Amino acid sequence: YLLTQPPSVSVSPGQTASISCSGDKLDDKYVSWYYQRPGQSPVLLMYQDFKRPSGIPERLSGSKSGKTATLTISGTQSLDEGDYYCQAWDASTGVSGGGTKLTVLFGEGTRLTVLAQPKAAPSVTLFPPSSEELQANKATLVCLISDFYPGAVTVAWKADSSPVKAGVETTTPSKQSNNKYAASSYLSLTPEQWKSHKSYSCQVTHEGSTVEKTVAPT
Amino acid sequence: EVQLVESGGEVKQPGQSLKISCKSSGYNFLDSWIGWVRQIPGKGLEWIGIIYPDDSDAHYSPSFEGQVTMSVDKSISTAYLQWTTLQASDTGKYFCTRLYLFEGAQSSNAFDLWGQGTMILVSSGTTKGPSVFPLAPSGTAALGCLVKDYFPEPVTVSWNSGALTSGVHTFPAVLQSSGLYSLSSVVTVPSSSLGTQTYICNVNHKPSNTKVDKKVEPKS
Amino acid sequence: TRKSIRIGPGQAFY
Repeated sequence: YLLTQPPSVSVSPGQTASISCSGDKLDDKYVSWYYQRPGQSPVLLMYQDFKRPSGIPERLSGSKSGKTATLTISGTQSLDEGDYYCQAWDASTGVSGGGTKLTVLFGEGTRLTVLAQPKAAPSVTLFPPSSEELQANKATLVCLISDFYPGAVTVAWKADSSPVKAGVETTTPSKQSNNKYAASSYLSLTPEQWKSHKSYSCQVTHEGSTVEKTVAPT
Repeated sequence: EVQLVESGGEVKQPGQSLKISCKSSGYNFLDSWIGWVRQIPGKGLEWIGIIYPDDSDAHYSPSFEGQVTMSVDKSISTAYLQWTTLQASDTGKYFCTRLYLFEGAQSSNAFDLWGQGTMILVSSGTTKGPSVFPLAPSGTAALGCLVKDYFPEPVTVSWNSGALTSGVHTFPAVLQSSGLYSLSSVVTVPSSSLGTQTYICNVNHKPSNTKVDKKVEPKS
Repeated sequence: TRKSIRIGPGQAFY
């Protein structure tokens, strides 16, 4: 089987986040929970369904009902933001025999967002191909999305009116020295494509709302 | 202390072989199983296999059996995972870990100890310095530098030699489909002080020892 | 003994 987890979870500061983990065998398999900050290494949080390893605060608690196990964190804080993974095992003697096969499965994880500031709206700065790049037979559209809280965005490009999904590369969001979020998106085209279309647009969609910017050849 | 220490990050080519090291210390290296988990960053964690350093009984994840090999060398208390032949999928941050026997009342197991992770980038891109394009402007304005098609990371961008540190947002870089990178760095400045102040971005990419200076001029 | 791995409640290995 496999472990399923909410790709992301939000709790307001000082409040209780619950993070679930669903597996077809977890009705009878010890779960363990891990922490990971971007760049840093995984930390054991919880093992054997509920057992806090030493040095891990009482405010974190671990339970499992049915095929569902839950990580609970009370008293949440900025210091809790990161990913959290449930793990478990699986065995199976071979029918031909040849022993017992062990497997360690991990959930895919839950980015925990702690809502430390108010919902803010993306600043979008869209740039057109420069003379230099155009003179270099390349063309690049540069969508700068900055200052959104929280930290999710679907991005989209209109080639004139229709979406275009060729030559698109976006960055998974990143915090700032202010503490909102920031990502970039790019559309590659030929100096042809650019020249001929009436316009191109960058279409950011953040928290149930959408906002687009536009450019046309000089 | 109790710690696992791992080899440094490598940039390998598809089809090159590879072998990474996890040295162990603070406990009995042979009595606790060793683990190998992958971080396809932005993506999940991906377990690879376990081995018992005493006898080398292993258990490979059914996705690496055949493409990866785990070994141990006791005299230097070091655990190894190795490829005969790499491939772009084999990319990711490889963490080795230690499986702990929690001799509780009713006993259980889990990974309390972790190496810093070895980073493996599998790609054919060449080392290559970025081309550089003004992102010209049109109460505050945004100008910035397009830093295009370089491999591998990182470039470093400062502005006006290091005079301009305020308003500067240097975005993370994408990995475009070519297997190359681009990032941008925008400054936010006053409109009025545009014909006035001069704005030059500096883009160092040590891998190819490439420094570029680019004056960002308003268009018209 | 130092090699065993308990998957979960009731099932024991090595």
